[PDB]
Amino acid sequence: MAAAVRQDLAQLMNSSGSHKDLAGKYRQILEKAIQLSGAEQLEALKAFVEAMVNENVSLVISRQLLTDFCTHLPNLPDSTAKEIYHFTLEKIQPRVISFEEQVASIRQHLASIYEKEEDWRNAAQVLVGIPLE
Repeated sequence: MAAAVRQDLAQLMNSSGSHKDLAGKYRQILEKAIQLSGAEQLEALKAFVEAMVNENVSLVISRQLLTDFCTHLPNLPDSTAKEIYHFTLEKIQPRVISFEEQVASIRQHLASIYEKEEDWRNAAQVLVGIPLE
């Protein structure tokens, strides 16, 4: 069902309702993305992340749901968590000045999946990228 995710996210990109009307609808598609299974889940989340970083989707919507997105990936296995995390860190890279609270929390969960699987190199290199000071 990875064809009604790009459909529903597209129409809400330009609406005429308040933040409660739109942020409530967008988080309902996060349900449609996470509930998928196999290799069909893997592309529906990529549709969700590109819509948030989009310039046609407001900044009040982008910092609200990428917070909820970052805590829905500790649920999934280490094969899908690491796949989707690296997708979220190079679509937020074009505008890394805006979502630094997301870039901080996303890169921390990524370094834990690395170290777990005997990766003592790339876990560190991701924490270097976190713009602390």
